[PDB]
Amino acid sequence: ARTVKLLLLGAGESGKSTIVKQMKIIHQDGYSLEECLEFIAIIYGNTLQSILAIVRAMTTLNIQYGDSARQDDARKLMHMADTIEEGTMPKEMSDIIQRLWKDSGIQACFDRASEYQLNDSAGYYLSDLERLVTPGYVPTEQDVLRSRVKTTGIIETQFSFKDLNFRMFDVGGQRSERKKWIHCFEGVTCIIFIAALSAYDMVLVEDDEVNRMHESLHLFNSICNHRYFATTSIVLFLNKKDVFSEKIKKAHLSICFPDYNGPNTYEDAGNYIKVQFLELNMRRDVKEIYSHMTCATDTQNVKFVFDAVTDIIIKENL
Ligand SMILES: Nc1nc2c(ncn2[C@@H]2O[C@H](COP(=O)(O)OP(=O)(O)O)[C@@H](O)[C@H]2O)c(=O)[nH]1
Ligand code: ALF
Ligand SMILES: [Ca+2]
Repeated sequence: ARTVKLLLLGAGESGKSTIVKQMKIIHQDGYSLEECLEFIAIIYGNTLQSILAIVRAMTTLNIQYGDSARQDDARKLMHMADTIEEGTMPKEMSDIIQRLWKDSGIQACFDRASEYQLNDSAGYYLSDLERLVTPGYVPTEQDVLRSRVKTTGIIETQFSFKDLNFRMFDVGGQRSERKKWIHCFEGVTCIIFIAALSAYDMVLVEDDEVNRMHESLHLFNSICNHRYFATTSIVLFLNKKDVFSEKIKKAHLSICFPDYNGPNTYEDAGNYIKVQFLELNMRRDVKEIYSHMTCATDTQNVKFVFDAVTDIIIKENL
């Protein structure tokens, strides 16, 4: 019936494309077997890049292996890397990664992932390597949802829900991609801005001196107060709440906000972060921004949250 133009915005790796995958699962026909098979190479690539990053970090962070034998494994894994066909995972490689993942040194390095760049799904894939390499492996929906591919251009997702015809557009979030955003700012019905809660102790890939959350805060400030959005519903998704729940117990929020006095807890820290974003809206007197703590990889959560977003879009049309 009514056409709704939705824009998914946010900094690099915040979770935009994952929400898009969820729309296909929830509001379209989901993934076909053939579509799933196409993700094997992507998954094998992600898994390889993750362990490679952790291995590299061993040297970078000067962390020794638990068992010296792992050092040999690490080196031969490195040679295999530039030798194997991309997207593949030979048994010789899997056996090595398997042994490395179990190493205490590797684990200690894994825990220090915020000090270097590591795929969000590194732990997910590596801890489940046996299943992934089992001959005949076919990706599950969660495997597909956890996959990583940096996108840059604009992607349109169209679906019907509650009699509304959605035209959802997502774009890359890196600094280099933002210049072109303005071309998509016309006649927008709703903007979903995605910010990763767990980014508070992370630095940008574009500038290792810039805190990821400070970057998203700056970007949100620009977005929520933009001229083109005065009459558009804005919703904030504070994504990666699952990663955040674990992180908050180890990393102090003060890393990001030196002024924070509250307890480093999920509820407190989460609410404080939420306030930091929402306080940037200088049009609050005329427009309220709704926010949701989300886990883009969780279908039921995304299903729930998107249902609530459509309700807001519908209400705003009253
Ligand atoms: N654990 C977890 N991983 C997430 C979540 N949202 C996204 N990811 C993962 O983080 C990575 C980057 O997400 P992606 O959607 O590609 O980011 P985009 O660059 O903003 O499109 C992917 O590997 C996702 O599976 C989340 O809520 N929890
Ligand atoms: F910000 Al991206 F793929 F890294 F949309
Ligand atoms: Ca993307």
